[PDB]
Amino acid sequence: FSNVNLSMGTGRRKSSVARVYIREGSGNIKVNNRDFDSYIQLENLRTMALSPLVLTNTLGKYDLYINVYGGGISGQSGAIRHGISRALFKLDESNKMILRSNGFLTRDSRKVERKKFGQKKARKSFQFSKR
Amino acid sequence: AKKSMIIRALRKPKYKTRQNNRCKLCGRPRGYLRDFCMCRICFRKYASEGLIPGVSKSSW
Amino acid sequence: MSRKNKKIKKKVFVDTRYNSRIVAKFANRMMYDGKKSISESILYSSIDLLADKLEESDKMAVFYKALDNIKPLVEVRSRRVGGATYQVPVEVREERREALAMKWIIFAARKSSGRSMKEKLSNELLNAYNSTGAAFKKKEDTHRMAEANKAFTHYRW
Amino acid sequence: MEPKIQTVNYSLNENEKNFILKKLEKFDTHIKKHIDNLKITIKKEHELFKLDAHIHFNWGKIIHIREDGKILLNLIDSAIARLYKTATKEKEKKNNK
Amino acid sequence: IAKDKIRVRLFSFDVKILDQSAESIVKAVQKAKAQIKGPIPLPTKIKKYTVLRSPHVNKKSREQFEMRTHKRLIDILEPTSALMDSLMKLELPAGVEVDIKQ
Amino acid sequence: GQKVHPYSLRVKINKDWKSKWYFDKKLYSAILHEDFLIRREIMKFLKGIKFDISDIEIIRNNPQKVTVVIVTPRPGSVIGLKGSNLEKIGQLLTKKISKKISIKIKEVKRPELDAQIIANGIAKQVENRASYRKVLKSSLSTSMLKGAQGLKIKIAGRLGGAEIARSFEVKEGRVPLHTLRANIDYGFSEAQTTYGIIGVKVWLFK
Amino acid sequence: ARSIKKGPFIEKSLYQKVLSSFGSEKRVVIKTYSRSSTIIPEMVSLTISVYNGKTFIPIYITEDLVGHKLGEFSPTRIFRGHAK
RNA sequence: GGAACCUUACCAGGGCUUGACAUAUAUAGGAUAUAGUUAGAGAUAAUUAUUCCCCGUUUGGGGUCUAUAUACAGGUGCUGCAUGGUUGUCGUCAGCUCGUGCUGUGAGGUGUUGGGUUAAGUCCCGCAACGAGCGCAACCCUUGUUAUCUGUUACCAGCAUGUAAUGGUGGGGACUCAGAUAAGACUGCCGGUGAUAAGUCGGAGGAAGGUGAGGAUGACGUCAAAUCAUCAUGGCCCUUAUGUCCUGGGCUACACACGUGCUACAAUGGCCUGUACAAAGCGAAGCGAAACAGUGAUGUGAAGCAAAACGCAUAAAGCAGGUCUCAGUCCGGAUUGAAGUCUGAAACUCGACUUCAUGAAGUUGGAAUCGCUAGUAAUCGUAUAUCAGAAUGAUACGGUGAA
Ligand SMILES: [Zn+2]
Repeated sequence: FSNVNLSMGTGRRKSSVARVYIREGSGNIKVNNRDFDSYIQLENLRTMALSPLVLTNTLGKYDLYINVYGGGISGQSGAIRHGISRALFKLDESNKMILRSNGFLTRDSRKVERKKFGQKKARKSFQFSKR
Repeated sequence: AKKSMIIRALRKPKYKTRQNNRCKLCGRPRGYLRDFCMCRICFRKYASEGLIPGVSKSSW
Repeated sequence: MSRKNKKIKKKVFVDTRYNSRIVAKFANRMMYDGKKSISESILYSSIDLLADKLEESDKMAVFYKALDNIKPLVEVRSRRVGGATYQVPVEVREERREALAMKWIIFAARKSSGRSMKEKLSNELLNAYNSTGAAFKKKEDTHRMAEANKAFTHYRW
Repeated sequence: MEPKIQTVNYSLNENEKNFILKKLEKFDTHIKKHIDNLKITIKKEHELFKLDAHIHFNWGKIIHIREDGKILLNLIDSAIARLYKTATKEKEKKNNK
Repeated sequence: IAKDKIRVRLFSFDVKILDQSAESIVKAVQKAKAQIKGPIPLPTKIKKYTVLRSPHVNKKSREQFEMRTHKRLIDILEPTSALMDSLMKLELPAGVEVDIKQ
Repeated sequence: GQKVHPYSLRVKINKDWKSKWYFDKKLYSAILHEDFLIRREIMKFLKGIKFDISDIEIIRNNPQKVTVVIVTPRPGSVIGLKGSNLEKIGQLLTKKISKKISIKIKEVKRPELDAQIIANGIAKQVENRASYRKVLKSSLSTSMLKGAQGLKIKIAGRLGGAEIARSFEVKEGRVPLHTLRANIDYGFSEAQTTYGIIGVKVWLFK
Repeated sequence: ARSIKKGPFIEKSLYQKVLSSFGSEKRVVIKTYSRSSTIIPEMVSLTISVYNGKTFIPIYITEDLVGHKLGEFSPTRIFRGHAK
């Protein structure tokens, strides 16, 4: 019970949940006991994920651990982004205004709809073809 | 439905492939539901009246 | 009818290679089938190929100018007054400018003859850069078709 | 396109069938080049006939006509005449310039 | 860990009487003076049925129902013969049902 | 075919099922169907004697003990002769099921604060060629004066035996069907007649 | 296309009728309903009328008929070669 | 929300006539019973084993079926224009009416005709109108934040640690999570505008702002709209028949015309190899693992499990490499031939799947026409219902994700 992780946070996305742990270090990232770069194979999604750190100019001095499950690759990237934002907030009040300016505190409550009877999908309907 | 068909469904066939489930309330041969052992129309009527415990309307 | 649509998303100014919204929008227009990663890779590779076919370091510059060489100015919108349909000219808005440009390049590149993915699209991109090809032809066609029918310009309602 | 004559609960005398055809050649001088389909449904339900004619136009207009009668010949005469007149009216709608 | 535990699962259609029976049991066992592990809520089981509305052709129009089952769990430490006997002896309002494992 | 069943709307919000028990997957269908059998047999055996019962509701605390509660406003007549009719139920029920049936009679306090009772009364009246408009007006007035905050009655069918079917409706007070927190009582009844069948529906807001 | 582990299908009544015909020198015709019975190689060279729902259609069975089913040679619906 | 038999209402055939099934009236000794025989396609009849049994200590009795004679049964036969019930539709469109009063000889009108305003007959003011009811909205259920309560079968941070693969093991309430109880969003507040209004455009706080998103909820009535074929039902109709038991055929038939979907025509792709990330569901005659055999469909086996405990089930697009070169092609996989897999008594007409070969039409499709405003179109898989077996349909779930 060292509690070396100085702060902890949670983040959510479409159907994914990630738990974030701030530790002292050179900024290394550990995700699901695997390398961050090897796990999130898309550099686009990795930049997606590390954007909160670059905005809060804190990368390279805090190490991150992530336990993430659910959702797809993009969903997990968004979830860990939200988790990083919440962890930085839990750390310092100073970053609150800039994070809220970038919208990193309000999470995408947007989720997939449900299918409806009489519809091929959430909104698509069957063909009419009146003639 | 046809009471004779209801009784024959109740009875034992020569083998199970010869027998089909029926709503034994109304004997409708089809639209059956195993969890309730009755057809869609009987299920709808009685669940709507609340005679089937645990079954309420679904908001999704 | 109930105008003043809700504020667009606009938040996707792609934070991957250039922090530029216009590249993101171009990739989105590129998309088939719901495959953002494929579109992003194709676009990145193709613009790189263009930047080394013209051998400049700054790829933003050449990409943006090849877009602006196709962004149109005045287009034709059809109205009708008194049972007479008139193809009145009207000035486009800037967003519609990028839209029409990107649509024209994409259509020409897809319908061209080529070997491969970024091959087709880089080839079309430099043709636009040099102000020649199907995309530029379509742009100038729209331009001077609108100009050939400038008499009705007083119908801008 | 050429017209589709359907029937329910009734049997087509060839007399009445070519009666229907003879009433329908009125279209193929003026209207045929403007329509997608022309369906004519006959039903015999309450010791009477119920006729439903239906036409689709190339510009998105849909014409429907429902009638009842006692004698098939008279019902067909009235219903086809009404259908032709309404079709002419729509054609003139559009061509009024 | 523990010498043995009594695993008792409470099943119901109705949350109110399910909960009522839950505190009834917890009071009944704390009367017998045994250490207790918290009433722990299991996920509710939802079975959705979609049925036609009209008794005939109309297909686009339907109606949906659920069956909802609510489940709670109680764990009893250091099983006692008298404690198990009392648990079996307890009477219970209809609509809430009990499953016991030693 | 509009107008969803109000009871179905109000179940689990402010109403409850007409059968109090719960069982797992193994026993559910069999016990459900034995409940249905209980109702149909009781109602056959009683509407042989033409009796109008508000409800038949079941309580099953035990997989082999069952409590059947008939709720009605003429409890003595329903009882019959010294509970001999009560046991006439019970013996017949055990003649087909293997459980212990205890029958109790729930007395109705306010006969016109019960939509089902109102509906049965209407149906019996129109079964004896009573004029539908007069019957509906009288029943509406009586139950509205007794203290109900809103009442609506609709009968349909061959009224007065004409060839052409018709429906007649009366109402006054508040009958807010779309309100969920409303306490709306709904009753349905049905009259067999020499000219056909006549449906009677009653909504009553409290 | 049954499994091998099941072997071919012949109805039992038809099968002992086939054995009786095999033990009889008289080559009598056998009338049958079980169209699903496989032509077992033993019952080559017989004459069987199978019911196609209307009438008993007869066949002489040769060796090469083996492996088929009896219904394969009793047409059940007739087309007059024209749709008028 | 499943036509190989049953289903099944049709057809060619064979039996039964208080009937395949009931209730009640009086006989006179078992029911059908379990397993077979005789013929049979089976239904069937003759049969063989055997009985009036149980409560009473048996006769008399209490009821029970034979097997008879009836009251009676029966019908998916006609009429939805004799009907109930249920449903579609205009239409989740915002309308539809009543009490009293006033007004017109009257049918009626006013209220509900005015100016603003809203998604709305929503709201404000004025007006011979004053009020009210069914609707709108709200109350409800999911999802979106936080607080308390509980940490197994769930969770795993800091510990040890099982070589794995598994929080797997000892451990731990921190977190997620599950589900109960509550808070929270009400134009609440601020600025401008608006008739001091109703309202309206931005701003702050905040997870959520102007109905947050979705669902449920469908007024008076219309179309003699759909259904007697789910049930109920008036009248008519058959009564060894239109009823009923079984065998087989049929609902799967074709020179044709139209509607709904799937797969494609290929390079935002096909094929080969390696690797990564889900949710919602289902399991008792049912889930069926580890492994082995097999190119494969699957086979033997049984662990575990009435299951947030185990199983279905290592999701697919994706990514990392090799190959193809615009070719009717390594595109397309229809069609047929051969050999297999599973289901059940049986799958020839008329099941699904696999292996091998066969490789057609098809070059983005005329007139015309459909769906969709954001997690939406588009595409990729998963699960369920009916079910012995058999979905491109239907219901539901998640992944990527626009213009
Ligand atoms: Zn039924």
